[PDB]
Amino acid sequence: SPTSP
Amino acid sequence: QYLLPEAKAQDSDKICVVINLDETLVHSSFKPVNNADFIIPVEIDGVVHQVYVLKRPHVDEFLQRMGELFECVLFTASLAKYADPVADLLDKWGAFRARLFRESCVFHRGNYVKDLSRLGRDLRRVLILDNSPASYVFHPDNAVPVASWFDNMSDTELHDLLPFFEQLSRVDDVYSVLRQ
Ligand SMILES: [Mg+2]
Repeated sequence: SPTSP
Repeated sequence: QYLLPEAKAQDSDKICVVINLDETLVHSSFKPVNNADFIIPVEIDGVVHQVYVLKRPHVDEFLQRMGELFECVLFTASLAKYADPVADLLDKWGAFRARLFRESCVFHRGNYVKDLSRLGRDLRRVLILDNSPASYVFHPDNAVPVASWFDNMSDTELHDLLPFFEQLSRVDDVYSVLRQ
């Protein structure tokens, strides 16, 4: 995932 | 060496504040929504996905003020392909002196930690605003807690936090108020 895990 | 270069002359006397992105300033999803503030195309393995971003209430007034009070630095566990464009669209006042992404986090015990020690700033002059306590396990006494935001448009956390930051910007040692 490109967002914060 | 350190993740940040020396502070610019104008920011030398200011406390450095690390500010998280996801669930702190905005909330994003790949699930389509019609009231998104930003739509960011993120390419992953040749495929272009659309990320819908919602801004947290009062985020604009928050970032403008923090930008005047501290040497603000964006520190996120997200990838730049996502975070850099969001920061560009979000930070209209140039509050962010620098931006640090996943590569700059330290992966420790399954979690990406924002190791403030790698910043190159006097920790007595550093604060971190992150919605996830796991983000600052290495520096729990530099943390200014904030609840995770998703879509509650009635939220006023960022607004209500300003007076607090307002007074912290004056202290010589943040630990004196955060206990440490
Ligand atoms: Mg977060």
